[PDB]
Amino acid sequence: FKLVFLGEQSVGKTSLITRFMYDSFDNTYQATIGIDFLSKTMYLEDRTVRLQLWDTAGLERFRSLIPSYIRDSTVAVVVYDITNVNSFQQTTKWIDDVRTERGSDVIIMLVGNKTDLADKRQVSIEEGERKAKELNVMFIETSAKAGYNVKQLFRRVAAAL
Amino acid sequence: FKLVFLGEQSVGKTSLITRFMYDSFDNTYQATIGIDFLSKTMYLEDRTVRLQLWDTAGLERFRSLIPSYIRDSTVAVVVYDITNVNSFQQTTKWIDDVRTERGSDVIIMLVGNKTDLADKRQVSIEEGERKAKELNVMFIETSAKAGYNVKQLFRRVAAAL
Amino acid sequence: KSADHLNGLLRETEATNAILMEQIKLLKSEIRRLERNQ
Amino acid sequence: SADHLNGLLRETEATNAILMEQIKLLKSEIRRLERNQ
Ligand SMILES: Nc1nc2c(ncn2[C@@H]2O[C@H](COP(=O)(O)OP(=O)(O)OP(=O)(O)O)[C@@H](O)[C@H]2O)c(=O)[nH]1
Ligand SMILES: Nc1nc2c(ncn2[C@@H]2O[C@H](COP(=O)(O)OP(=O)(O)OP(=O)(O)O)[C@@H](O)[C@H]2O)c(=O)[nH]1
Ligand SMILES: [Mg+2]
Ligand SMILES: [Mg+2]
Repeated sequence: FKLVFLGEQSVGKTSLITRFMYDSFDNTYQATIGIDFLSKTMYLEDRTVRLQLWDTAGLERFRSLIPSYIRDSTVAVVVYDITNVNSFQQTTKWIDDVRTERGSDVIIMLVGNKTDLADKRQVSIEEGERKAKELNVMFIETSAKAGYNVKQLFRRVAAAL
Repeated sequence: FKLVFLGEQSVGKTSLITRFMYDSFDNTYQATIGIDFLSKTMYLEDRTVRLQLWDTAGLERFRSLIPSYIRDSTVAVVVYDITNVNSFQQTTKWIDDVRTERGSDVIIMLVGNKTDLADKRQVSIEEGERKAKELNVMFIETSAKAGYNVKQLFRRVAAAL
Repeated sequence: KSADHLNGLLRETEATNAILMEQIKLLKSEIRRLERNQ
Repeated sequence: SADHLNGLLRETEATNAILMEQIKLLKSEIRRLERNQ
């Protein structure tokens, strides 16, 4: 059972995976190179599930590999930064790329990360909820720093398999 | 059926594999980084065989991986340069490293490369033949540039499986 | 009858095996690239 | 013959392991070069 994390640079893809796998957080930013791999059989929701996690690079040099993995993964998590308008606009790109490899044969989740920065917010919740229904995919806002809705995220994905 | 090429820097490991896989040769030197992988289907003596080839780095930074692969490979080719005395002395190192991972449960071949440079020779054939019997391993001199004894090499290794 | 799930799964371990070597090649040339502009 | 499927699968997973190890080493080597830039 495979998942792939897509999105612009420094939105919090690497961070959301850490908050989930190890329940930790690091303020120090490190750009993901290539495609890191993490796996944990999280016995999620009154039953057992094995999850493969592919952490893609928001970095532009290391994107050639991505399409090949989208084709291999049964689920896609598209992440944006609510304090960054561009990273939100670009979520259209990443969903297009996914529709191209799997069409409707895929589960997709839009994620508005960094809710703990509500002060510096540029994207509203309505714009996010609207866009999600627009492209017919699930939606949820999270904070990897605060641990908010990070478990909720994976729990909802396992409930749609 | 797996093989691993060990030896000092620029002895001709990468070159011996090329002369065999593609029957070509390149004068331009490129240091092997990490562990390149090549595989090709050789039909020998009434049945078609399969060879995995691990090209290790003579480079010192990229050696941490080596031990893990020696453990995985059923055959080891230790290569030295006959116009370089040091690279010949160091073949003792590489055989020790192999005995450590597999003891006598491994086929080992010592190789004296660059015979086309007989003018600039520093190591004699006797020193090589002597050392081989000394450490109880096979021996053969070759030239990757000239194509000399390169097929002979792999043919003798397949005959000891 | 279970000698069946052994194939579909083996081919997945070989599929993931393929993409690994692809990423490895890309990384290696990236290293060679950085070393040149040194 | 459902036997040779295991010994071989574990080999494809053994080779799979060492690949990811080499990948990690390469990535940090990249990060290292970028620092001394
Ligand atoms: N305040 C706040 N900061 C966050 C949050 N999530 C991530 N960050 C920070 O934002 C930066 C995001 O870095 P990454 O987690 O690597 O994000 P990324 O999308 O994987 O970036 P790449 O790996 O280059 O593609 C890091 O410095 C984090 O510390 C969050 O929920 N709240
Ligand atoms: N004259 C002559 N030159 C050779 C021969 N074999 C290799 N060379 C040259 O010697 C150098 C050896 O380079 P490599 O083949 O990469 O040797 P290596 O052991 O793999 O070095 P690393 O990959 O860094 O570990 C190259 O420049 C070759 O062109 C040979 O048989 N005769
Ligand atoms: Mg990332
Ligand atoms: Mg080499």
